[PDB]
Amino acid sequence: AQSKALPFLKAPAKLDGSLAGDFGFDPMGISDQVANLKYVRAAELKHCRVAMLGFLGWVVQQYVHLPGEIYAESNPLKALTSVPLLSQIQIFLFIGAIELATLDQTYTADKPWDLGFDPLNFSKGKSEQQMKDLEVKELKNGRVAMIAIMGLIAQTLYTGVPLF
Amino acid sequence: ESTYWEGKAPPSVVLGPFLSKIPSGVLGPASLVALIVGSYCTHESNIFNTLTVDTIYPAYVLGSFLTPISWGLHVAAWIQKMNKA
Amino acid sequence: MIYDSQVYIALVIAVVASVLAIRLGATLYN
Amino acid sequence: VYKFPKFSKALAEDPSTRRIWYGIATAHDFESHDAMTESKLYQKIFASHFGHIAIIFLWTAGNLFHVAWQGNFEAWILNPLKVRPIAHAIWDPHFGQAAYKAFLKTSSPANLALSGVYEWWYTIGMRTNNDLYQGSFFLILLSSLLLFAGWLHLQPSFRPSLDWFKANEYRLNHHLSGLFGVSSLAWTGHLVHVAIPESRGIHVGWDNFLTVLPHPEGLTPFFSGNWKAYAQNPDTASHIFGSGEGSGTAILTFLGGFHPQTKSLWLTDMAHHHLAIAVLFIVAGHMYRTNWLIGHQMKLILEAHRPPGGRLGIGHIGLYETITNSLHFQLGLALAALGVATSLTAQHMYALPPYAFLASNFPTQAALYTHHQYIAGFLMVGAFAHGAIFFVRDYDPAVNTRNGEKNVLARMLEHKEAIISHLSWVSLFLGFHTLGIYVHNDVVVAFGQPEKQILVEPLFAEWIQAASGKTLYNFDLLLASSNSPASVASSQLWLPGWLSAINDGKNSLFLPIGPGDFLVHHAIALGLHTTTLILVKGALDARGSKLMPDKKDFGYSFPCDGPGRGGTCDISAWDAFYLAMFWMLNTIGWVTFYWHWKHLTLWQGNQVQFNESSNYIMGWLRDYLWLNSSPLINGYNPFGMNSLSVWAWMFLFGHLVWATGFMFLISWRGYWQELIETIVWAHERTPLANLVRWKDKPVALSIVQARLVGLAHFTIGYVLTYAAFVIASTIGKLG
Amino acid sequence: SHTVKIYDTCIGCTQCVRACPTDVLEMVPWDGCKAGQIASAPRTEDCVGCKRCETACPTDFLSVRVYLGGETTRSLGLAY
Amino acid sequence: GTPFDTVSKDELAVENKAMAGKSVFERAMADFNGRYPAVAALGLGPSAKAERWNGRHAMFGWIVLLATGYAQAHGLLPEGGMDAKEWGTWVIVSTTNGEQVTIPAARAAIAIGHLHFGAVGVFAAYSKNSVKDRLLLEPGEKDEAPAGLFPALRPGLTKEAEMLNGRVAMLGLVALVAVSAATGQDILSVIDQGLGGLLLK
Amino acid sequence: HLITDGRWSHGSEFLLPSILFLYISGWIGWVGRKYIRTVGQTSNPTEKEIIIDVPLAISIMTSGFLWPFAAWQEFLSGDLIASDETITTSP
Ligand code: CLA
Ligand code: CLA
Ligand code: CLA
Ligand SMILES: CC(/C=C/C=C(C)/C=C/[C@@]12O[C@]1(C)C[C@@H](O)CC2(C)C)=C\C=C\C=C(C)\C=C\C=C(C)\C=C\[C@@]12O[C@]1(C)C[C@@H](O)CC2(C)C
Ligand SMILES: CC(/C=C/C=C(C)/C=C/[C@@]12O[C@]1(C)C[C@@H](O)CC2(C)C)=C\C=C\C=C(C)\C=C\C=C(C)\C=C\[C@@]12O[C@]1(C)C[C@@H](O)CC2(C)C
Ligand SMILES: CC(/C=C/C=C(C)/C=C/[C@@]12O[C@]1(C)C[C@@H](O)CC2(C)C)=C\C=C\C=C(C)\C=C\C=C(C)\C=C\[C@@]12O[C@]1(C)C[C@@H](O)CC2(C)C
Ligand SMILES: CC1=C(/C=C/C(C)=C/C=C/C(C)=C/C=C/C=C(C)/C=C/C=C(C)/C=C/C2=C(C)CCCC2(C)C)C(C)(C)CCC1
Ligand code: SF4
Repeated sequence: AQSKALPFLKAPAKLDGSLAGDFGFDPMGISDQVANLKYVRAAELKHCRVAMLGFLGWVVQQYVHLPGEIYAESNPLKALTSVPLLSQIQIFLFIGAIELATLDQTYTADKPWDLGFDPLNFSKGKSEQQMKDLEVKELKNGRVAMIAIMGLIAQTLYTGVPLF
Repeated sequence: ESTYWEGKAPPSVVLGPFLSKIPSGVLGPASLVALIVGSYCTHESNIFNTLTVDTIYPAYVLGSFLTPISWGLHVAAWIQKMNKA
Repeated sequence: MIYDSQVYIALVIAVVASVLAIRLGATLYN
Repeated sequence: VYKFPKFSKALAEDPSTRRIWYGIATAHDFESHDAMTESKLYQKIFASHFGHIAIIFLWTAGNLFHVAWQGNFEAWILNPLKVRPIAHAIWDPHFGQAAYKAFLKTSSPANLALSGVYEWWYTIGMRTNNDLYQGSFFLILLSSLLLFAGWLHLQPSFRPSLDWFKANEYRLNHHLSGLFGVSSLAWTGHLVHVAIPESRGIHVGWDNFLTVLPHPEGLTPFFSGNWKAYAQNPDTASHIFGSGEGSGTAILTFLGGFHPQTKSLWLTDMAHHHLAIAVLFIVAGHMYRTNWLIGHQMKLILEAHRPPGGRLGIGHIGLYETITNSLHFQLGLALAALGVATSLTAQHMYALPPYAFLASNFPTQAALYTHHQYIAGFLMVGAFAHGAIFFVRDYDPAVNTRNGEKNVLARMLEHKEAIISHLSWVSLFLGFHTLGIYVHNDVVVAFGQPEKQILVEPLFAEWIQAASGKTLYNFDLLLASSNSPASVASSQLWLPGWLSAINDGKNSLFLPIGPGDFLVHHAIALGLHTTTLILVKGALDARGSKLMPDKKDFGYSFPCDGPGRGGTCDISAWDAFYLAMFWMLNTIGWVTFYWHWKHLTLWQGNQVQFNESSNYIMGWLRDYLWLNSSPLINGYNPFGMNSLSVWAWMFLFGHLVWATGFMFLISWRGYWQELIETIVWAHERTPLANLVRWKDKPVALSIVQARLVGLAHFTIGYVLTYAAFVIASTIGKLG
Repeated sequence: SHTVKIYDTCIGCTQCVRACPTDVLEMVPWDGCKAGQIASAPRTEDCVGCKRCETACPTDFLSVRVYLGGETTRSLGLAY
Repeated sequence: GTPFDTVSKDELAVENKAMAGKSVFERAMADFNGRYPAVAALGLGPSAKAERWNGRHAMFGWIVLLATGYAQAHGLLPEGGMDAKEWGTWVIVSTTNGEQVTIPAARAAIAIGHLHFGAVGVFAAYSKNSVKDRLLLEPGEKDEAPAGLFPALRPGLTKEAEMLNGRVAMLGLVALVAVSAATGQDILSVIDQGLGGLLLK
Repeated sequence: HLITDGRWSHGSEFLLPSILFLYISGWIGWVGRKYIRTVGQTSNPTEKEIIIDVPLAISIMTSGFLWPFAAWQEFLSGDLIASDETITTSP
């Protein structure tokens, strides 16, 4: 009834109105245990962003490579082992440096997903409806990418073909 | 509610809202049939014919599971009979 | 025989588990 | 003199050293802390559980890392029956050249591993010092996960409420199905995928596991229902473990008995066992009701269980709220179950060795059995102590009573005198007659006429052995007969393996028993009954007695009620635990003495020595202790030393700690307060030391603290001296 | 400091008061017994916990009860 | 699960508005000081006092590393191993087949020199009332104010100059260890490469 | 070796001595209980326990040969078991 995604079920109590992308999709009632939807939305958006970047990297590594030889592997899962540990540890350290401040931030803030990242100011001057539309676009694209990046990983692990 | 009881038989609510509405004249014969079927399945999988890897027969196994069940069915049959059902 | 790199990174990871332990210890209060 | 017992203002105002001592011993009694609520209690317990699991995983990771780094795991793989496993290296500056030379193993002084981790890890499919390192890395990662979770669930928005903590049905469904069944399913997956091929020479690592089929048919029989295909072609009787010679392709079989080479359970047997356990527990995890309208409400189940004629009172009506609202009832239940479970582990891992080449590792066998039996005794005593604590501080008679009539638990306090009197009668009966028969044998053998001994054949226990297939006592009962329905039923499934193992003199499976086994089993029964008597008496009498009809108002642990009314020493329920610890130690000592002597005679071959000398006490004293203590005490002599020197030092250390416990137990307070006052005067009235003064007034240890310290010394000395003796005796006698 | 409670089973026999070594108990007027007196504990800060008070109590299960609690240099009997 | 609340409404996180703005360095310092007092009040941890002391030690240790490379190159740094008969079994490292490999004598000498310097440090630590700059913060003393991303460009023997040079030396040590770990050569080999060859010549 | 499973074939090892001891011990317990209950109804019950009434003691002791019959004649009359005058602790 109240779920748009599952037009027959009634959504849970915490799925209503605000927090764009709310289509009443919580059949298992996971939202009933979390105190609020702030942390789960932060986790969902982090997954969405990481999955978008992962899909883009998957395709680009399929087609484009860095000039060096160590980056010449086309299969992303094979490149996970071919690439030297120095590059991967540098990436991990960069991510952890970004992650510790946001670790302090996420567990207490009202909008843990709002990291203040807008270098090009794509949100300055946008109205509330436009901002909500942008949030919906981001969430949609992220969910589709998550499904897609998991599918790419599965098909590479099951057939060895990284794409198509 | 109030599954607690002190009389001769417990209230029918202790049977769940599926056995609470079965007439005792149905549960009784069903319990006896289930017990006989389960005993025969157990005695056909084993005892009469020795078990082997090639002979497991999910019917006899699933059947044999009716013996433990039978116990519950006739307990419920007695509970229904004593509760005027 | 394990290498110096194997033992060193295990020691580094053990340090990280130590900082997580004091954070739990301090969060369980004085 | 302040701020240390942050949880207790009453202790923080103590001007004496008692504040420091009591600050340690009350840190984990969260229910007694200042400014205490139930929500904070459950949240703190939850975080402490997370930290504890992290500690366990870190300990396992450390064992793995030290075996990988300083052990000889790889060398032990190629020769498991001759190479002695190494636990970790030794760096001690106090060593002389002789100690370095004696403890020297390969490249550095090291300790032999008596934990049996080598055999366990080899069985589950580890062949490289890099496999152990991966396990250590993963376990440290898991410890980090658990520490992060423990920190997280103390944060404001992630702290669970009382309803979540007391949600019994959800926790049971998940624990049973998820934890037990799914962990068994994952363990079956690992067993098959990795362990089964690794025992057959095929390496299945974290690289070629998505492409190496655990079975040649590959999941086709499972979906097709042809589940017999996974049992076809098992490992032959000439299979060399870890090699493809004589191997098979089956992954789930019934074989029974042991591997002909490793003398341990078949890996395909254990995989099938865990798969069956997984299916059963996953099924059983759907019993209780959750958000989907089907299942059970355990309150209704408990309330509806009142016998109609009426002999349990009103039944179990008040038990749901009693258990749910008390953390000591649940803790006691869990501790009792864990004690029984680890007793089971001890009793089954020697009769049915599950790990390759563990049967021939006699020192590790003895160490494992002794360790698990001592842990079992500790857990049982803890269960009874927490039952007593529940009686003192959590039991509510109103909840367990309906209109005057009392429920199943409240009725245990009505015939408490009957229970205690009959426990006392059984204890006196067993003690009187076991000691009488033992002393009769002592006197009769001493007078040179051993034929007049009273030797009772354990026919009841030998009857059980024959029922399981042992054709040694000429009973021809159930499985000792080839015509009984019990034998014809499994003649094609697991009897040929089981019979071949039970009817073998080199196994520990159903060891042959005689009159000595009878007498020692009666001694064990006496010990169990007396420990149970002490613990049950303390639990039931916790809320009051005739000497103290208001004992519940004084708490679980208090020193006494004074010298009045004839004297009230050791009247609290804590004192019952304190007294029962000695009896638990004595009973576990009897059990471990019996096990170790039986297995020393079995391994050495002189089983006639046990069967003859075990019927009288001097036989024990002379042939077990005095005989096998010779290698241990000669770990260092005025002529030299051996690698057993550390065990002799630990032997003497245990004796010393035992006697210091004797100090703390025999001599009580009051005698130590006046001496401390004299010392205080001496310090206060001496120059060059008046400049230094204490901040906490030095006082003698409290009565309860003194009892605890004496018990701790007694127990630590007991454990250390027996561990040293058993290990050193096994090592020095059996090569 | 320890806690001392008096219960109406008091018969006012004064044996508790004259047994206290630290002058914690005293006899006060009452109308619940023949003697017209009941024990009181107005100076529990000096209570040492020796329980001599309830060793001299003739009533069935006591009328003076000593509950040991927080410790103090007075309650620990410390001359230093 | 559904008929109850897993987290009570009375236990909910509140956003800390007291850290508005407050760049990650200020936020981290404030979080450390509030979360761990009595070690923050002593100046330990992410503090200007600790940073200054560690920078001084890093500069002195760059000097020590140069001296060690020079000593190794110029025939100093004694040869062989320690005498187990003279210094006990604690100096024995391993026994391969009948020979005892001991701690190198050069390592022992370098440890003795480092012991000299560390002893000087320990004396200065337990000499707070007679030293110009103390190791820890007095109760009341407040930690010097962080210098920021770029300390003031004040040449000479100034606090800013020592601060900048200590930061540079600590970063250099971090880079040296990172290069040695990533590439796989000895620390002195990395220093030799980073000096062209003028050290181990 | 003693065969004490209960078979009458080896009945002289445990069963017959068991019967003999049960008779003797029941005799002892019966005469003790009878003496306790007999001097328990006199003016000074405690005095007659440290200073035994030897005439009455001898009278009771030689009467224990019927203890199996006396026990299953006092249990039937309800004189063997107390009911609720027995004391109980607070809980
Ligand atoms: C599938 C979901 C799931 C899983 C895997 C777990 C798992 C766990 N929970 Mg948990 N929990 C869940 C759902 C789940 N929970 C839910 C839904 C709730 C809310 C209702 C809770 C509420 C909860 C609380 C409040 C607590 C836990 C705790 C724990 C941990 C117990 C300690 C431990 O490591 O045991 C490991 C145990 C095993 C691996 C198995 C033990 C094997 C036994 C001993 C052998 C028995 C075999 C046999 C029967 C022996 C007898 C022989 C037979 C013949 C009779 C464990 C990690 C506790 C903890 O430590 O928190 C960190 C704790 O305090 N949980
Ligand atoms: C998982 C099991 C478990 C859990 C959760 C608890 C939890 C609890 N118990 Mg409990 N207990 C357990 C098992 C458990 N116990 C067992 C197995 C026993 C039997 C031995 C007991 C016996 C017991 C008693 C008798 C009492 C408790 C009490 C308590 C409560 C406070 C604990 C406290 O203050 O610690 C204090 C911790 C210490 C004093 C540390 C003692 C450390 C010992 C001495 C070992 C250290 C020596 C070490 C081996 C050194 C080696 C020497 C070297 C030379 C080799 C708390 C609720 C107390 C209470 O008031 O409950 C309400 C209480 O009176 N328990
Ligand atoms: C002679 C009278 C007599 C009788 C009929 C009983 C009967 C009983 N006693 Mg008992 N008891 C007695 C004397 C007696 N006792 C004495 C004198 C003592 C002090 C040592 C005890 C100490 C005792 C304990 C500690 C326990 C019992 C228990 C029991 C019960 C179970 C039987 C048992 O364990 O025997 C126990 C018997 C003994 C331990 C030995 C008794 C010592 C001698 C043989 C008895 C005295 C003979 C007497 C001097 C004869 C004088 C009579 C003459 C003048 C006419 C049972 C109700 C147990 C119980 O409650 O179970 C329900 C229990 O735990 N009794
Ligand atoms: C990358 C992406 C968006 C990236 C946007 C970025 C970084 C924007 C960053 C900024 O705005 C911020 C944040 C703040 C501004 O102030 C600054 C900038 C910097 C401007 C979306 C991808 C979104 C990606 C999506 C939705 C991908 C969907 C993929 C699908 C359906 C793939 C399907 C398949 O892969 C399978 C499954 C199997 C294959 O075999 C077959 C096919 C069909 C190829
Ligand atoms: C790089 C470093 C620290 C980096 C920290 C970072 C990026 C922190 C980032 C964050 O905080 C933010 C930004 C925001 C937070 O919310 C989150 C995190 C992510 C946490 C420290 C180096 C620190 C490096 C140090 C301290 C070096 C010390 C060296 C000394 C003392 C010298 C010793 C010697 O001289 C002797 C003693 C003897 C000689 O023989 C040998 C030598 C070694 C030469
Ligand atoms: C300051 C220093 C040493 C100072 C020494 C002092 C004061 C000694 C003082 C003395 O009193 C003593 C103690 C003892 C006396 O007997 C001797 C004297 C001399 C009198 C070393 C710094 C040493 C500093 C070093 C080695 C710096 C290395 C930096 C690197 C590699 C930087 C790399 C990057 O810049 C790139 C390349 C690209 C960027 O984008 C990224 C990064 C990574 C930042
Ligand atoms: C004090 C108290 C408590 C505690 C208690 C305890 C601690 C108990 C213990 C208990 C126990 C510890 C018990 C045990 C039991 C056991 C059993 C019950 C067993 C059974 C078994 C069986 C039944 C078996 C059978 C068989 C056989 C014999 C053969 C084979 C097969 C079969 C299975 C059939 C609580 C807390 C609760 C509460 C409060 C009070
Ligand atoms: S303890 Fe009893 S006696 Fe000693 S003072 Fe307090 S009351 Fe008087």
